[PDB]
Amino acid sequence: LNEEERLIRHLFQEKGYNKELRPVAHKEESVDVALALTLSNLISLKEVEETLTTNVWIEHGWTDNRLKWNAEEFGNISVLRLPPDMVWLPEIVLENNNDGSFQISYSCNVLVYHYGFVYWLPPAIFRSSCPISVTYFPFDWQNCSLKFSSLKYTAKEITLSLKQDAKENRTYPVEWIIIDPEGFTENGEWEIVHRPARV
Amino acid sequence: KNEELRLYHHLFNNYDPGSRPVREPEDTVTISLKVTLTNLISLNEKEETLTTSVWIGIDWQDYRLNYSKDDFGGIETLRVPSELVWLPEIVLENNIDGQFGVAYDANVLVYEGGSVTWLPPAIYRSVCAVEVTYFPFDWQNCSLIFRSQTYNAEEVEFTFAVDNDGKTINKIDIDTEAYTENGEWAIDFCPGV
Amino acid sequence: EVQLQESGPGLVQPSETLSLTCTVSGFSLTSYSVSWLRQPSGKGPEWMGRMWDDGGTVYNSGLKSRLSISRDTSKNQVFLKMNSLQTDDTGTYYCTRDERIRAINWFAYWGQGTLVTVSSAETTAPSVYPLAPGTALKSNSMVTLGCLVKGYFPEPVTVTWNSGALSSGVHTFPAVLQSGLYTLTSSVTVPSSTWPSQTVTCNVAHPGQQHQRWTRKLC
Amino acid sequence: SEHETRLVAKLFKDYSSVVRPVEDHRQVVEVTVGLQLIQLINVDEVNQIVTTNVRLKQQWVDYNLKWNPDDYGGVKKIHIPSEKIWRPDLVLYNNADGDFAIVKFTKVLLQYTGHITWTPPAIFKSYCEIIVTHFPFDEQNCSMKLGTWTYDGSVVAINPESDQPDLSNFMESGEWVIKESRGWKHSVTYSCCPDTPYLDITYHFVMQRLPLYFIVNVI
Amino acid sequence: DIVITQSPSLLSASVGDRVTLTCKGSQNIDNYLAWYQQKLGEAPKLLIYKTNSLQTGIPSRFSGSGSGTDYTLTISSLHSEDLATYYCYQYINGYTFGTGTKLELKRADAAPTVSIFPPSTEQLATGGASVVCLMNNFYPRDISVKWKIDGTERRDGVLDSVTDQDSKDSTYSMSSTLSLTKADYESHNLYTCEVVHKTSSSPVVKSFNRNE
Amino acid sequence: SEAEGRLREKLFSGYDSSVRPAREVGDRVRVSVGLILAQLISLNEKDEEMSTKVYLDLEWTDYRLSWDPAEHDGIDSLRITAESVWLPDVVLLNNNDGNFDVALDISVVVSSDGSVRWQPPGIYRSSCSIQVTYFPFDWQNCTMVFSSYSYDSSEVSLQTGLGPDGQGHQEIHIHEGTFIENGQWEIIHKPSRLIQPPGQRQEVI
Ligand SMILES: *[C@@H]1O[C@H](CO)[C@@H](O[C@@H]2O[C@H](CO)[C@@H](O[C@@H]3O[C@H](CO[C@H]4O[C@H](CO)[C@@H](O)[C@H](O[C@H]5O[C@H](CO)[C@@H](O)[C@H](O)[C@@H]5O)[C@@H]4O)[C@@H](O)[C@H](O[C@H]4O[C@H](CO)[C@@H](O)[C@H](O)[C@@H]4O)[C@@H]3O)[C@H](O)[C@H]2NC(C)=O)[C@H](O)[C@H]1NC(C)=O
Ligand SMILES: *[C@@H]1O[C@H](CO)[C@@H](O[C@@H]2O[C@H](CO)[C@@H](O[C@@H]3O[C@H](CO[C@H]4O[C@H](CO)[C@@H](O)[C@H](O)[C@@H]4O)[C@@H](O)[C@H](O)[C@@H]3O)[C@H](O)[C@H]2NC(C)=O)[C@H](O)[C@H]1NC(C)=O
Ligand SMILES: *[C@@H]1O[C@H](CO)[C@@H](O[C@@H]2O[C@H](CO)[C@@H](O)[C@H](O)[C@H]2NC(C)=O)[C@H](O)[C@H]1NC(C)=O
Ligand SMILES: *[C@@H]1O[C@H](CO)[C@@H](O)[C@H](O)[C@H]1NC(C)=O
Ligand SMILES: CC(=O)OCC[N+](C)(C)C
Repeated sequence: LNEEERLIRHLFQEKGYNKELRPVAHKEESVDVALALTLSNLISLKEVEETLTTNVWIEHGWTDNRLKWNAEEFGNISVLRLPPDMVWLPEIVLENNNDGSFQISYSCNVLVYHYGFVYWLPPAIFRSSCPISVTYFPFDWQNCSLKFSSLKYTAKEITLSLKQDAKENRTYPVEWIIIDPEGFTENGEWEIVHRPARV
Repeated sequence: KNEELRLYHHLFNNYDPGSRPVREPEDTVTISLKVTLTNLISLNEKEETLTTSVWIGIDWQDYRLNYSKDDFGGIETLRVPSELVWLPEIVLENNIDGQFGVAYDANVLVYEGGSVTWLPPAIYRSVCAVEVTYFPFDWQNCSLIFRSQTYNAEEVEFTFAVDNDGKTINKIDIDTEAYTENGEWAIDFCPGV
Repeated sequence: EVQLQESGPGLVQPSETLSLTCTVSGFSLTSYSVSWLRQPSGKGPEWMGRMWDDGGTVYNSGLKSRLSISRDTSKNQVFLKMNSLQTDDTGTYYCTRDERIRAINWFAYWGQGTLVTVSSAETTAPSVYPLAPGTALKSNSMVTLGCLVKGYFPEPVTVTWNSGALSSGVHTFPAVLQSGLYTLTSSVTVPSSTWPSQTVTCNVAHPGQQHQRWTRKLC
Repeated sequence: SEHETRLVAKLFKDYSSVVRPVEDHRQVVEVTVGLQLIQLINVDEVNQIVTTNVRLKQQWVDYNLKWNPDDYGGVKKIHIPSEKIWRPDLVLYNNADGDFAIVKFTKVLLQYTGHITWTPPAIFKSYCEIIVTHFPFDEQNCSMKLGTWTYDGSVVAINPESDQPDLSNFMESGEWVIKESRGWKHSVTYSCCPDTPYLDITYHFVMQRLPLYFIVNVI
Repeated sequence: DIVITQSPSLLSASVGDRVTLTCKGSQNIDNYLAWYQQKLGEAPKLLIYKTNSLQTGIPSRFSGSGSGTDYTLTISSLHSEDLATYYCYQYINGYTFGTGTKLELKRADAAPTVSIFPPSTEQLATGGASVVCLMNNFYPRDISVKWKIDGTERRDGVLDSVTDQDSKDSTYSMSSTLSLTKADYESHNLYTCEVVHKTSSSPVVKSFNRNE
Repeated sequence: SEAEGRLREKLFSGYDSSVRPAREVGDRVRVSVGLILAQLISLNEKDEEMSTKVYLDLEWTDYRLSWDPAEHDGIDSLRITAESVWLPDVVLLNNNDGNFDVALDISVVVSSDGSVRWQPPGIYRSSCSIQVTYFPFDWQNCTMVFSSYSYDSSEVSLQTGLGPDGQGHQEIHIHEGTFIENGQWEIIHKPSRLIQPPGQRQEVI
């Protein structure tokens, strides 16, 4: 008997999980969702269409206490991979998209950890609207942005926050776009000078 | 009551479109293929894409869909959505835009005696290497490759359709009531192998 | 709880059709598959076929033409019918309830099995010859003497010594088939002085035609 | 005439496409990945995007999809929709403007041993660093980094089918000649997931431009 | 299909002993091996499936092990209830059964009680002339019988059988017969039965000349 | 969140999203149509087509979705996936590419009194008669015609969205603090008008 199947049956069939309900004890409570963006490749910046196309990995993270389990009771399973359709999602979309592609491109598996944390790192190609300052072209610099928000939920329902990371046992917010040297490809035209993030 | 409903329920209440219409696994399904070219839409040499509109006449015997008109009030043909019957899944192998299948899921016609006929229309864009050596007086040997996407030669077997005179149509069929001549490319030969 | 019981004819003529009925108790045929196995005499068991829970059937490729399997879910019965019988079909037939894990099946419960013998020989009365030593090579208090039963058909045959006076000192070797008929031997241990004086007699009975004989010691 | 339907029903009665197809969760799913390149559709230098028609053969043993052929009249292979079974989530890391994962869910071939072969077609629009120095006599080295997105190397291991991509069905392009091809398996650690290295197979193709057209029309 | 062989064909062990029956296939069985116990006159009972999954209600002394093409069934302590025939079978590719391992309780060696009987007068009257040789209460079952007529060995018409272990002493009993016609019987005068058994370096011989 | 699930199950027990929420057979459904322009994406003279990114503001009363909050733990409003409730099939009649419907079916907001509010995002490419004369000093007067595709004026009554104070602010709403200003075109006037039928349908332009 595979322990993963028993764990999934316990979490979803036995517990009666409802993906349409927010993970809160009371309706007045908001779900804290932490977001990070790992830029894998700046595909292009088309000034004529005023469209920035970027390959990104969107790190969603939130706590869903309905998906907690004791690892020792299920064969030491510490992480479980589930279709995103099975679990409740914060439904975060690129607000400033240029083509109507609000949602992520690929619905990869969500990673759920035994302590209830639900983790999601889908890849997406986004074509956001980036107005172009042609003043100093060709020596110009462009201040593009990607604005992520939920449309199915509001500040009363979901609280957005930046990803926190830890060094020397001290936590700090990740207030910048993540660049991973293994996954990042240097674009041939554009050098990233700053890459901040703001809530 | 409508006799077509009785016929449909009789045929399809215990029918599985997943499995082939063979009594034993080692039997081959013989398919009669008849590609009817409606028009040569275009030949883009720059993209090396031949675009054509065709009707894919596919005929086969499905013993599970066998019926006699005497038992169902004289019905000689039943139109059924193609999703309900088993299909050989014939696709254009040498396409270039990724559209392997047909453009419209037309109904299949289940004739009496178990013969199933499908004649869907499809627009196909296919790879045709262009020899520009003798342009503009050139001729092009474009090719269309049809095969089952799923089954090998020991599961599904193709044969050419047979004309009313008994001659095999080992070529692309052209119907005078449907064929529209292309104003740029004339068609000289269309043999099938 | 779970029980299966095979029933059918113990003797069948060659080229006739064998029919076997597996009665079922403790479970419903709509949820458990019932397979048929046979064990030919002197060989290991072999799988003959299966009646699926969904009512379908599957047969051994070597026996597909000769076999038919059916079921009655109201009576909880599974029927096996086999034609073109031959001598090689002699053996013990079992019906088994099959367990499953996904698509894999294995035999979980067995029936007690029915012995089926395929032979044309008609029922025949046994001959009972006495056995006596050809030389007085011994005179101990424990000497073995016996009786030979030959020609009878079909099994079983029973042998006793002086009816209830046989005691535990009796051996009954298994019967052997020769020329289409059975042969059996039996022996008893008796004092060397007792068997020439006491009327030690082997009593043989054959239920095939309710035959009975008694043969005393002769030398 | 109904055994394949019975088999398909038995296999998927309680099959879960979410869990990995291993007997024990501590085991690693071994997936064999073979890229077959059918046609080099386009090499867009100005957008630095290479569009290729591929068949992404993936082979793995699904522990739960075994069956015994004798139970189903000797059926040794079946074709089933890929949406019903568990599949490796192979993602093209260097996707430029296409789909990350496979979207054409063709049928997979399942064998009685549990071996699944899936050969979905795809049009990969991968990113490639176009070197402009030696243009129009340039050789381009374009790669396809394919790997399981969510499963790490200790959970699902992908292995190349052969040291080189399958070019047996490759339609010869009129502008680029594949001078070399090779596939290398790598394990790398990403900042997302420091405790688990992730496996990928990077196929690479050294393609040489045919300069004749550019010689005539430009040079 | 995967051919299966068992070892030993016959195994002797005393009550309480650990026993390990071995089952070997011609191909990888992939742990899809099961063991079942069959007793004379009783319905076979499944012991183990998937090579180690104990059947519900089976005593815990039964355990299974194995991989690839070699598998074993272990009884940690042989009880008197466990004297039976054990079959391994495979259900991953067709259904194939082993020849079976018959397990008997170990017994002290004993020489057979050998006797010989010529065809009686009644048999000769009916034309039957089968000679018979008996070997009562011997162990182990390893035994051989030879018929010699006028000193020359004979094999035609010889048939024999051996009983199972006696429930009280576990010794075997064997009978052998030599069917002959009255003419063939009268053509010779000396008859002897030679019994070879492990308890002696020389065979035990019994003989007779002419009718008793 | 037990009370929310229970209330949702109560509301959708026996509900049918295909049937419009007319109480009596003659009752009309009044739908207030407002428009918020998020970005004037482009204007193309060659295709005579204006591409805009908008948020609709559709508001109506569905009597079937009313409830008393005091019996349901004080829940005074609910967010429900749009596919599960009845929606007016308001479409852009003058679209140029065949995309009548909205770009994303986000959840609607249902008030306890049965008021349903829906603000779906839409990417629209409407046909716009280009004033070719005064190029490049020309000004263009583009129109977006929203109407129910199926229901007649006797079944769904369209209305122009009111202002936040209830004023007849018949204008395209533009949040100047977040509106994505177009680099080539300046919006001067942005009114809205309800057009009455000449089986006929009302329109909001
Ligand atoms: C075109 O461009 C592509 C990429 O876009 C080029 O592909 C690269 O080709 C080279 C060879 O030309 C490859 O190098 C080989 O890689 C394999 C696999 O190595 C992996 O697995 C090993 C097994 O554990 C592991 O040791 C390796 O670790 C390496 O990396 C880490 C960190 O980066 C480092 O710490 C290690 O020291 C290693 O360097 C890695 O995970 C490897 O087996 C090969 O070794 C052979 O060659 C070396 C000497 O070159 C020799 O020492 C060995 O004994 C053995 O003979 C070799 O390293 C490289 O992996 C390919 N990369 C990709 C991304 O595909 C391609 O070459 C270009 N072609 C052109 C320009 O013509
Ligand atoms: C139009 O295009 C068609 C497709 O390209 C052409 O048909 C093909 O033409 C080539 C010409 O080289 C033939 O190739 C030759 O075939 C023969 C026959 O052998 C065949 O059988 C063996 C055994 O199965 C197999 O190995 C071969 O590949 C062939 O299938 C060989 O002897 C030669 O060596 C060589 O391969 C193709 O066979 C032929 N195919 C078909 C389906 O017709 C066609 O000729 C073109 N016509 C014009 C007018 O340009
Ligand atoms: C298909 O069905 C028809 C109709 O039943 C079969 O044709 C015959 O139909 C009559 C009905 O009057 C039956 O009595 C015959 O047994 C049928 N068979 C033959 C051979 O005459 C027909 O056989 C079926 N099969 C095919 C392949 O057409
Ligand atoms: C889980 O891991 C612990 C050690 O961390 C080990 O002792 C225990 O037996 C394991 N349990 C299971 C069910 O694998
Ligand atoms: C867990 C997960 O989704 O990882 C995806 C990112 N990757 C493959 C680069 C590590």
